[PDB]
Parts: sequence; structure tokens; C-alpha cells
Amino acid sequence: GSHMRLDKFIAQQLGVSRAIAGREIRGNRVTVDGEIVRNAAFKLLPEHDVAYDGNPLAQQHGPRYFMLNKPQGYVCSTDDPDHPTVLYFLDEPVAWKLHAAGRLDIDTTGLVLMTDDGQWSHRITSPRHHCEKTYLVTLESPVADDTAEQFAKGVQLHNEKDLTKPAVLEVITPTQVRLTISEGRYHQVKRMFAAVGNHVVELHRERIGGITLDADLAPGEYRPLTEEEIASVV
Ligand SMILES: O=c1cc[nH]c(=O)[nH]1
Repeated sequence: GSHMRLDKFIAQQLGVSRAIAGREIRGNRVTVDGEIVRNAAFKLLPEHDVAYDGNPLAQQHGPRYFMLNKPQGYVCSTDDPDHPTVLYFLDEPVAWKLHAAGRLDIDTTGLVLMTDDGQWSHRITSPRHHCEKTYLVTLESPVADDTAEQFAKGVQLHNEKDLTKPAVLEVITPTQVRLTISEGRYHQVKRMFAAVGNHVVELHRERIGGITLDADLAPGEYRPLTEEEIASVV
């Protein structure tokens, strides 16, 4: 049930203070659905059509942010037509306006941030930025004892120029590890373990910057991000 004060909408649109927006509203320069509204506190709804001096002012719907626990078998973009996208799990209006601020392959599960705020998104996904992500990785074979050092110094991916930035590995079981990287190269985690002689069997993302996947969010479930999560992702 999105809505907002008519004075805040006008201040937003004209680039003025709320106090000056109120002056204009009282000055009979603002119309809603064709009728003059002189009340700065008028509750503006999405269906309303606002005009300033006769000029239509389309309503720019606020930005939305969601936390999704991505399941296997679905993809994070319409690039590939052979598999259904994660929008299948979202029950929101004009959901097609949403994109993943950091995509995950078809059988990788975990934290995906869905949003329609392009600036917020780029800040997180830019290849020039340092944003940490943590994954829970299941391997085909017991991790080699020099792999942590390897990842700490950086490894070279098959046919890539530069080494991977330092990454920290924590062993949970011999075939299950937690890995934190600050990059976003294509299929980086799988290629990193391949380079050192192992094979990723399962991959689950637990964190991105200051946002961690809720322990009780089941695969396929999602929720709006809190005001705090939005203001502190990275
Ligand atoms: O970060 C990574 C690495 C490999 N594959 C993914 O889906 N994500």
C-alpha cells in the first residue's frame, strides 16, 4: 500500500524543499485527477494523476529491495530461454522490473538480492569495487592442506591473465568449506577449486557485504530488506 504526502512528492519532483512545495500547493498550482488540491498533507496514491501548472508529473514508484533464498533449477536473468527464472517465486506487482544485484548459476543456491534500484545495484556489483561474498562449498575430495595458502596468495584461473585476489578459506569438514572472496569473476569459485585439483559439488551463498541470508528463510522464500540492510549492504 505505497503512498506519500502530496508536498513530499512535489518537493521530490521540482527539486525544492517540502516547505516550498507546500507554498506551491497552496498557490493553486497543483492538480490531482484534474482537480485543484491545496492541501500539502493530501495522501497521494499510485492511481492518482498529478499535474503542475498543467504539466503532468508521472509518479516514480519508490525503489524496492528483497532477500531471496535461491533454489536449484532456476536462473537469474532472461538471457537463457531454456530454464525458468526466479521471478517464479516472487508474488509482487510489475515484478519484471526487478533484477538480481549479483547473479547465481542454475544449480547454485542461496542469497540473491532482487531490486529495481540501479544505482544501489551497481555499487554492489561493480567489478571495480571490493564487496565480500561468503560461500559454503561442498567438494568432491578432501581439501588439500596447501589450498588455504594458495587462495591466500591467489591462484591463476585456466587461461586468465591476473591472479585471483586474496581469499580466506575455513575448513568445516574435509569436504565442506567456507570461502570468502572480494571479486566477482565468472564462475570464480568453481574455477578456483579446479585450478588446485578439486571439484565443486554444491555451492551455497550465505553473504554479500553487510547482508547475511536468514537462517530460517527456506529455499524459494523471499522478503523485503529491512531499512538497516538497505542502508548498509556495502
Ligand atoms: O561466485 C560464484 C562462483 C561460481 N558460480 C556461481 O554461481 N557463483
